[PDB]
Amino acid sequence: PSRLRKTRKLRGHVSHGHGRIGKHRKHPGGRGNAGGLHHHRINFDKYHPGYFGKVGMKHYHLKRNQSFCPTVNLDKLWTLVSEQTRVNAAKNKTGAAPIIDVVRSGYYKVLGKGKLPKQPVIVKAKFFSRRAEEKIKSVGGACVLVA
Amino acid sequence: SAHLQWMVVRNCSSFLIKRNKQTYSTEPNNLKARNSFRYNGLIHRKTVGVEPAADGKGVVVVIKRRSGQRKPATSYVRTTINKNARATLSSIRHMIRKNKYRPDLRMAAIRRASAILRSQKPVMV
Amino acid sequence: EPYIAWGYPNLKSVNELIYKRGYGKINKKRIALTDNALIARSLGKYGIICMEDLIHEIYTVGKRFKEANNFLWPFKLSSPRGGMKKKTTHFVEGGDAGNREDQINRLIRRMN
Amino acid sequence: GVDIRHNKDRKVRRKEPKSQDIYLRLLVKLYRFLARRTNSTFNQVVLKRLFMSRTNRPPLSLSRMIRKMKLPGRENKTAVVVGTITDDVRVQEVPKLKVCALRVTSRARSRILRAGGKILTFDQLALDSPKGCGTVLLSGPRKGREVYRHFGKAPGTPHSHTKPYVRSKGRKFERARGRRASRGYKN
Amino acid sequence: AALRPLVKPKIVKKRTKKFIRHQSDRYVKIKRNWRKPRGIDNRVRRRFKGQILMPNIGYGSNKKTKHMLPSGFRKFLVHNVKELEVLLMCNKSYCAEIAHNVSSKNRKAIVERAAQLAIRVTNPNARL
RNA sequence: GAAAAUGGAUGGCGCUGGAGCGUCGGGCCCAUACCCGGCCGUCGCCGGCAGUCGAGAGUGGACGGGAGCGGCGGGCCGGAGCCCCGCGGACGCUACGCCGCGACGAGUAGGAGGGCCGCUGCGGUGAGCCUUGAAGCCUAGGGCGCGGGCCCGGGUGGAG
RNA sequence: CCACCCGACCCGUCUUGAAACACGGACCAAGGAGUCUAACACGUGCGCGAGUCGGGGGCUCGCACGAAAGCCGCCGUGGC
RNA sequence: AGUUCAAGAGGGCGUGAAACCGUUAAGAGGUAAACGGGUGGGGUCCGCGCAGUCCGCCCGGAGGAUUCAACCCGGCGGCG
Ligand SMILES: [K+]
Ligand SMILES: [K+]
Ligand SMILES: [K+]
Ligand SMILES: [K+]
Ligand SMILES: [Mg+2]
Ligand SMILES: [Mg+2]
Ligand SMILES: [Mg+2]
Ligand SMILES: [Mg+2]
Ligand SMILES: [Mg+2]
Ligand SMILES: [Mg+2]
Ligand SMILES: [Mg+2]
Ligand SMILES: [Mg+2]
Ligand SMILES: [Mg+2]
Ligand SMILES: [Mg+2]
Ligand SMILES: [Mg+2]
Ligand SMILES: [Mg+2]
Ligand SMILES: [Mg+2]
Ligand SMILES: [Mg+2]
Ligand SMILES: [Mg+2]
Ligand SMILES: [Mg+2]
Ligand SMILES: [Mg+2]
Ligand SMILES: [Mg+2]
Ligand SMILES: [Mg+2]
Ligand SMILES: [Mg+2]
Ligand SMILES: [Mg+2]
Ligand SMILES: [Mg+2]
Ligand SMILES: [Mg+2]
Ligand SMILES: [Mg+2]
Ligand SMILES: [Mg+2]
Ligand SMILES: [Mg+2]
Ligand SMILES: [Mg+2]
Ligand SMILES: [Mg+2]
Ligand SMILES: [Mg+2]
Ligand SMILES: [Mg+2]
Ligand SMILES: [Mg+2]
Ligand SMILES: [Mg+2]
Ligand SMILES: [Mg+2]
Ligand SMILES: [Mg+2]
Repeated sequence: PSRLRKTRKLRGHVSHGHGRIGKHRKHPGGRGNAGGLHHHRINFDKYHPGYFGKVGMKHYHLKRNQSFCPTVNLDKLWTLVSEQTRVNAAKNKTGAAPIIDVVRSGYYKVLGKGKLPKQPVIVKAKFFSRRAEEKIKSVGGACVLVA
Repeated sequence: SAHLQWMVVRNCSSFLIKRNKQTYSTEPNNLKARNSFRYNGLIHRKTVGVEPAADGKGVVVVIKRRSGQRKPATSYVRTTINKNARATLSSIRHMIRKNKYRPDLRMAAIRRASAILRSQKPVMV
Repeated sequence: EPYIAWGYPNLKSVNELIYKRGYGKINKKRIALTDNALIARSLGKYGIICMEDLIHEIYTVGKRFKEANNFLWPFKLSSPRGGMKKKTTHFVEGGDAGNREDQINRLIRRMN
Repeated sequence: GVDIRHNKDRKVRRKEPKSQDIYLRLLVKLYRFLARRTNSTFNQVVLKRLFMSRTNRPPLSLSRMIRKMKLPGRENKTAVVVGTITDDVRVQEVPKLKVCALRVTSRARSRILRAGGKILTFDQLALDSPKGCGTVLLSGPRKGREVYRHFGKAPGTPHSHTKPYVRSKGRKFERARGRRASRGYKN
Repeated sequence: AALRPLVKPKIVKKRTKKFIRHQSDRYVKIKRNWRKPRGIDNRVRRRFKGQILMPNIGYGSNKKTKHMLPSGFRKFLVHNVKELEVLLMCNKSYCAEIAHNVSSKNRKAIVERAAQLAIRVTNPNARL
């Protein structure tokens, strides 16, 4: 909407908000990221520490599919199954525990943030964190590895 | 509700007239024709409308029924009062004050009938 | 000292200033002291409930002078009728700035 | 003339909602009157918050409001948030709660009601608690927005844990000179 | 006699002359319509004595008499009889003006209807 | 003592019982400053109004007993209606509205707000206007608005 | 339209400083200069909310409007 | 003179602006003109003013009537 812009309010003001002294010239200071190590050094050093230089090992032909490993924490682990499954297990007469397959839910590794409800559960994952496995053991569950 | 519908049409209505630093509402059943929540003749459950009779004698007082808000055909009751000015004003005053039907519009309806009757008097040059 | 002319007001000057030009700072507003209720509702807790209490508190420099004096809006006086002598120098040099002691009353009469 | 400065004369505060929501403006009409005609400072806070922008009315999670309602002496009180109540899937048991909010998400609404709770809108709250008596006024986390990570001391200054603006995150992005002693320096 | 207003307050105009654009006399390309002078040296903008006056809000008219015609009424442009009806309940403060493009046939109907409703018309004899 | 180039400058005319120089008095003159008042806008007031509530009504006063006083029922034993001779009583509150009080008002570069300022086209709407005369244009015509601008009269024009 | 008294130098611009012996401008009409695209930031409005989003595709006996609109859900692949 | 509604459309002809010019009328004119404020004079035109408050209630005179209150019969509406 052009009718709401400053341009409409600047009609009749001569320099159009750009100053009488400094004016609006073409590219005072260079184009793009010019002068990053020279006249624009302070800006670059202040807002972009780390911009210049090389760090680390370079890897040709990175295939991000290979490192694909989505993670799910413990606190949201029970959301992977229906609420019916959780309650039926808690009031189950025998110590039968539901089996939660995080690979089916689209996760490969189980991390251990948060706490679990006090009921046994069989968790199947490609990878388990140390704390994640500890907390599953504490509530009486088991960690099962899959490939 | 009345307050909800007012927020819809307070500035966007086919009856709205904005001109010469003035605002008028052309909707029927609006005494004063003012764009106002109070005098609006469409949004309220109870509205009073005074307009001249079809023939140039008397006034017709329009009363919205409490029932049938969503049924416009049967929603309004039209009564023709054709008598002298003092009797006509009294009948309207009783229709408003005695029935406790929109008592905020008593003098508005009386003044509107008073102005309509005066218009129906022959004009002398 | 260059920017002010000051001195010691007598009882009459305190009376005329507060009666003619006395305004009270009530709720950050400049309100003329037309009624005693305005004073009492603000300075009542200090025992000042009338213009006479306010004048007495100001004149004798009582224990609530600061609250009573801060209650008074600054006096907006007129230009001195009869003119100034010399605003740019001190009173003892024939001018007007500084401490003129009891002669401030003459200036108050011409400015109030 | 008068020796005063006028740069602070106009106070920048919101006296009406920027929104054109008619339902919200009806609530403002209701709470303008309640704030004016009652001495309840609860009404004055609710009216003030009804004006505020969305960023100044952050959502309140189900977990945080449950935690803030379990504090001692807050049983049977009604939780009031001028904003949205969102469901927190990290919480397992929803206790019976009486809540008043502008918005409640569908799953948060379902869980509160299945627990036996009662959800109120601000018009209903005005009827039940005209002066806001027995209310727990709660706010969502105002600085929970990701923009506050970038606010503060500039990232290139000492002891500045400010998140920089990077088009991508990785080894080649702002991890060299000025980020480690082995490349120039580190702040 | 003409219809009279409900009240006839003394109308005070802070200024009767219009505000002419600076240097609109010296040139024909410069119409008198006011423009704020924004030149760096402009003596009108700098408010030197004896120069073109610049419009400011201090010239604003009393709100009780603003828009009030010298007859004491306030104008209301109308295009037909139906638009004339809205002035029925305020005919002591608001007068009607017929739009410039209404035909002489329609104009006679508006004028006579305004006579019945005691609505003053500012342009009654037009196209007659 | 003391001299510079067009003719010339206590500002000029002039002024010598001063219209000069120094010290002084009274009075008088006027800035957009100060005081008082009017109007405009801005800003502030945790500002007021949903009570249109001509019986409302609005510090906390009622109720039920036991005991009573002050007035109203000594031939001491003594406790009624709200309405009604009148059937009625202005305006208001586009709540984005209306109302009150106080202080304030310079401005380049620049920022922001409002614009019922203005142009062109689109969706709606005005049972809008128009060959009984549209647009445009002209005008010692009449007005409104601080202003941007606008409305109307007359003339010309001919289809929007 | 004219008269008179007081006031009153020519605008734009660059400039510490413009009435300048600084530059542009004889006059009038019409045209004439912060735009659009992508990206990013913050602020504000709206929807939904630990999610959110079909933008690419498909379905609806394509087609005045309609090149619109509606729908998908084992089209959410994917982005964030 | 004629055609045409129109030549106040006459063949680069719809409308016909401004600059600039001619003529007519009015005013003025030795400090270039022009300009702000204030008044005055003249002119143009407007109100068309040129006998110029109406509205409400009450009193008095002088008329006319589909005649008022109340009550009855229908119909409708509001509230419970
Ligand atoms: K700028
Ligand atoms: K220049
Ligand atoms: K030049
Ligand atoms: K001529
Ligand atoms: Mg500027
Ligand atoms: Mg420039
Ligand atoms: Mg620059
Ligand atoms: Mg004097
Ligand atoms: Mg000095
Ligand atoms: Mg000032
Ligand atoms: Mg300033
Ligand atoms: Mg601040
Ligand atoms: Mg004017
Ligand atoms: Mg000109
Ligand atoms: Mg300058
Ligand atoms: Mg200004
Ligand atoms: Mg000289
Ligand atoms: Mg200013
Ligand atoms: Mg519409
Ligand atoms: Mg007029
Ligand atoms: Mg230089
Ligand atoms: Mg200059
Ligand atoms: Mg020179
Ligand atoms: Mg140059
Ligand atoms: Mg040149
Ligand atoms: Mg142009
Ligand atoms: Mg946003
Ligand atoms: Mg979706
Ligand atoms: Mg098409
Ligand atoms: Mg489609
Ligand atoms: Mg997703
Ligand atoms: Mg996926
Ligand atoms: Mg013709
Ligand atoms: Mg002919
Ligand atoms: Mg012609
Ligand atoms: Mg022609
Ligand atoms: Mg031609
Ligand atoms: Mg002049």
